[PDB]
Amino acid sequence: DGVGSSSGNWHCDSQWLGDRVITTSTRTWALPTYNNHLYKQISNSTSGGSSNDNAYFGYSTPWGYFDFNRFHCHFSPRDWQRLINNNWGFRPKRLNFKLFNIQVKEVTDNNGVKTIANNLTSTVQVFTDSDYQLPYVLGSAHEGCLPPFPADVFMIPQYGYLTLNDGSQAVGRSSFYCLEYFPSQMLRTGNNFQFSYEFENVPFHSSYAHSQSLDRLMNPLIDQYLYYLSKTINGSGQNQQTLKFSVAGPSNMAVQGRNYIPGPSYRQQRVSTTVTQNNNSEFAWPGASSWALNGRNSLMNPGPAMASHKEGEDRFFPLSGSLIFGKQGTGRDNVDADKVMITNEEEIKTTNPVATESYGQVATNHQSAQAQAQTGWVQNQGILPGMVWQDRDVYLQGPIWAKIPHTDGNFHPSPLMGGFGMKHPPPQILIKNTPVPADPPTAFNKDKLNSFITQYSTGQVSVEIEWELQKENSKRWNPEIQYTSNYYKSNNVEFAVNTEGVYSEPRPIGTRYLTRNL
Amino acid sequence: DGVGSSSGNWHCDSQWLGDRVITTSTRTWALPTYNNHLYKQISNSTSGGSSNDNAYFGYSTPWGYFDFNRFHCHFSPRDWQRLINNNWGFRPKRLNFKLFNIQVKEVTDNNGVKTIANNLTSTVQVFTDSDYQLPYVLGSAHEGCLPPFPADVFMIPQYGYLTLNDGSQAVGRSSFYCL
Amino acid sequence: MKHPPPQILIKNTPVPADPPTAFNKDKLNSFITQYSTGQVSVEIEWELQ
Amino acid sequence: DGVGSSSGNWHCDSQWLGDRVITTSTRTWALPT
Amino acid sequence: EVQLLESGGGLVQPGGSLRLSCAASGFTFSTYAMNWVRQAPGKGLEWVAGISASGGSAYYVDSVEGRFTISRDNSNNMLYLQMNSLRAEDTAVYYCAKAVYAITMVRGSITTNYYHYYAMDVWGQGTTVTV
Amino acid sequence: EVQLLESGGGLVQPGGSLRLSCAASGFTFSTYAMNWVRQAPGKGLEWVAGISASGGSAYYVDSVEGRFTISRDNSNNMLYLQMNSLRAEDTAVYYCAKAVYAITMVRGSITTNYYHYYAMDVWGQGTTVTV
Amino acid sequence: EIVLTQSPGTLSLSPGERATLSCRASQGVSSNYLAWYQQKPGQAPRLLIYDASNRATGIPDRFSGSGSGTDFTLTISRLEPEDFAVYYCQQYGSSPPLTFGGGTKVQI
Amino acid sequence: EIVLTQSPGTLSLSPGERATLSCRASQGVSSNYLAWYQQKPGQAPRLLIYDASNRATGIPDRFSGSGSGTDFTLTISRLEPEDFAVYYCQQYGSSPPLTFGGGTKVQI
Repeated sequence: DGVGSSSGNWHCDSQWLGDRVITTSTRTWALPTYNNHLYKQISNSTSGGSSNDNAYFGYSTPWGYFDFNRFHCHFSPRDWQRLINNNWGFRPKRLNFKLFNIQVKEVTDNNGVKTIANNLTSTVQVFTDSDYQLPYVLGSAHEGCLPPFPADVFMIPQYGYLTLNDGSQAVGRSSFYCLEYFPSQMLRTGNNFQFSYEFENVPFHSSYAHSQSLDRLMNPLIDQYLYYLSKTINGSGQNQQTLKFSVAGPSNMAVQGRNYIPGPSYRQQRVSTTVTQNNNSEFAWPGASSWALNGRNSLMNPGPAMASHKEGEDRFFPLSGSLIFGKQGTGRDNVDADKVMITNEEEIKTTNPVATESYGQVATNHQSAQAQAQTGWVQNQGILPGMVWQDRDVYLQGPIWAKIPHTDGNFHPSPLMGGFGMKHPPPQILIKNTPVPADPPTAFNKDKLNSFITQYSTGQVSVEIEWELQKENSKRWNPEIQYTSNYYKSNNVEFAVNTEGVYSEPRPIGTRYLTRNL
Repeated sequence: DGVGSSSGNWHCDSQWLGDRVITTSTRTWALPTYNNHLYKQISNSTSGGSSNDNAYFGYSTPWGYFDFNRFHCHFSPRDWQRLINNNWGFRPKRLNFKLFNIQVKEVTDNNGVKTIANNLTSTVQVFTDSDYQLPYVLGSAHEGCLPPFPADVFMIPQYGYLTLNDGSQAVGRSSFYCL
Repeated sequence: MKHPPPQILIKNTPVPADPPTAFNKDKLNSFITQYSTGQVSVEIEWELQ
Repeated sequence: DGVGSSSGNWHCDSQWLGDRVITTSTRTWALPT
Repeated sequence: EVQLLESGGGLVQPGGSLRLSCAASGFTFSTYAMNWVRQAPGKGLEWVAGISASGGSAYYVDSVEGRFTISRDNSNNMLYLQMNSLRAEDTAVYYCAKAVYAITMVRGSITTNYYHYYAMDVWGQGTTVTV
Repeated sequence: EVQLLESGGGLVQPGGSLRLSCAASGFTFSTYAMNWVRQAPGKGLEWVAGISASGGSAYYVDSVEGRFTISRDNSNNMLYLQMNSLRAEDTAVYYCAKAVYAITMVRGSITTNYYHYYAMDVWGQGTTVTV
Repeated sequence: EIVLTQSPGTLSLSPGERATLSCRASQGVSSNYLAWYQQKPGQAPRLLIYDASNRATGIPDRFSGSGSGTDFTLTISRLEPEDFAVYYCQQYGSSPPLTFGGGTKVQI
Repeated sequence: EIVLTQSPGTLSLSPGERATLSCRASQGVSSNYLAWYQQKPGQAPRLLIYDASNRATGIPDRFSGSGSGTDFTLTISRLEPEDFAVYYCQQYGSSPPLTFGGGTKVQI
């Protein structure tokens, strides 16, 4: 519209209306020029890592992309509390996205001292991939989100993708994408950008913990009309074989017939946060649960959703079983345990098997007069008819949605790191500075121009999500567990800035506080 | 509307009509960047005072606020005389507030000599707290008013607030606000 | 007054200085030095006795 | 129209419709004196 | 010129508490983070404690954690080190540390926030503590 | 100051394999293209091999093609030249060399991409290989 | 605590010769933020280079520095007599504790 | 491989005299991109001029260069004693192999 006019206003709010919540967040972003306007082939050799499990082939692009795929992008900590204490479930419905107040800057550096000026005629390009034609990187739990704290100014991350590799080489089946090959909207400083998106129908994420367990569903006062085999021998001595049967009843609850059984399991190794209880050897990689694809090993991480530990043992955690978040200020490599926050899934132990335990036992032979009954341990158990389970929890720090891979078949496509699986997720939003070449020579040359005016852009983004709520209906008489702050005094308020202006999130906050019957 | 067009005109006047007076005042303001765009926890320890009667906990914000809460913001001394010699009472009724002719400046300092230029694309943000959701500091008799004399150019003061403290520490009942 | 004249809050929108050319997850700590200026008008109707 | 407004958008596409194809290409150019 | 002058060190028995004071001039003390560096005889220098310019955040070395307290007074431009439960190993020379950068810096067009811990530009002379 | 230090050269029989290594410091190594230059006794200099800053593009003189493999490690600041099937005329001094342009350069208001091969600004001392 | 090791220990080279010092980090040093200090006998240590290449104010122009990742170098060109001393590398790039390198000595 | 030939071979001139060297290319050299190197006995070669006229950092100001197309010149004005050495021209303007000129010697 105009240079001296603003193309949008700041909106950060929550609106709680009945069965729905609407979040809106505005942030300030900065987009650099990436790769100095080049597409580049990258590989593990351009990086230098040699291991087969780590080999890759791909491209880096000049483009950036917006990532709002974490819950703290949309919820303040008070909003999250207000969500999780009152609601049995929630799920996303609609999305509104705006890009406005674009400013392109020119950087000049004569002697190590940068001068910055407005370039009023430069453009930024933006498009959404609404046909899902690009590789989709928003579901890999990458950094670069809109920051949780609204006053922080964030950097737009660089878009890059991988294709098929063999070692560090490509194959004929490998795909290369030019993002210039898509139509996009060009924005000078007066222009703004928007689009809206409709989420596809997904289940409500369950945000409750079961107050009843899968093996206790019986009436404790009454017998079954079913019999179980109680005794195979009369007593000591030879030739004592017999068949004795008893009613399964309140006093022996382990043997009662049950309609539903616990969900599937893939065993994780158990580690203690008391390190002297751990073994004196390196087993982080060697003891890991893994899966193999085309000759390469991937860690099973976080893997199938399983109870983190047994009742009363909170010092143990599955090795690659749980999502692990870092504290504010924590470094990149080889930090101590007090630097990280380890989530635990204990609320699902009512229906989901424990991650560090066997699923159970099966018979391994035919017993006989000459052979004793033998059993063996089930270390991994696929879906059986009659299993029920809970998916993994979502966190304030965690991801919201993933893209379901496009395949012939999938089973229960809920993303393993947690959240809502979608065949058509929120589309990727791509952005770049339009290159402005430096002065060309005065005689024609056929080469592409390699010399550009140094630029970066900045602006505002607003994202608005309508969320559908499932309100708690409970008849429970006694009071629930609620997420709460602690009154006791401290140097800092939690979920606030400190004396240096640094916002931090001191803990992970899951969604499961209220209870339901099983 | 436009760069080369003005978004408002100067109004300083009093209008004495019967049983009512209407004051209007225009001033010129300057807003710096406070805290270099940071929220910061402050306390009596960040200040250094040790006494129990003086202990506090709170925050400073990047924002400024407008303060017209003194009578000389609205009345010239002749107006005030004209008010107090003829009237048994008075009280406020309506308020109109305008913010216009915004100019954002860029400061460059190569060797101790400041250069100042227009930045035509920069914005200022403004809102009123009309639901009274922020801590309210306009009633503490602080400095930073619109100045009594219309030709003076004034500095917008920095917004900051206090919450519950124990000594210099906070408690779980303490509130933090992001504007 | 239980509902006095409301507080009027104002700030300069931060304009970051040039970011680095490789992605970094930190918040940007470097900004273009700015200040703003302008006019304010306030009009009050007063009832007289 | 205006300094701060853009006079066009980027179009690179192909559209295959029956008996016809429509190509569109956008590039960035530089003209010296 | 920036000057860091420390006093209050000396010999004392083990298990005792010794308080070290430091005096700084020629710069705005409030805007600069401060460090304490200790060097044992015939050994490399060891970083002991770090204090934020505000004073809100204080950091200590793993070995002396829980026995040493570091505090600063902005008004009096004084930096203090409190020592409790002294040990034979603790006997070393303690030098005042001044950070190279201020929490905010102006360089031409740009204003920068430096709230982390940075290389130490200016040093005091050192004051010996013997346990 | 930029320093190129090469080691691993020496005498060996014909037909043998010799892996020549080079250690660099003083500059960001992954942003520069590297070269191997060869001078036989009493004769001028002969450019042998050169390698892209990324490592994905590696070129050779016509004579040594297929016999020599140039490679680099951006983490270790190391340039490698490994030889196979050495000959009477491969005997010479072998130099490390660094291109004068980084792949991207900032001058004034302009940022420039340099991905070609450029004049060699810095040299190593040379290490003799006798066949 | 992530560790700095100085490869050369108690080094002796003749005056007027180029001196190269290397400090090795176990883990990557965040956004550079390494520092070289010089200490002389019975004398308070002195800042030379902060970050990677950045030279302190009152420092001779013959001192240089460079490094990235886990590998850092302090270079002394046109060596002189006052340059005989013990040298150190400091890592401030992570969260504290700030840890010095082990120390390295340059003889005559 | 496109060839560089140096016009003067084993040239000798008295000190203090202008020295003019000529490197001739069989093929045009793309966007200049020629380089002059100096080598001294038992000493690693040294960059003088890169591209056409562009002088390296630590180089005396008396060294000059120019050329276009197939003809390039290295000029030494106010000749001095250290300037006795073998000189080379390098062509990087094409795709590799980079090829040096044959070499040229400047005597006393």
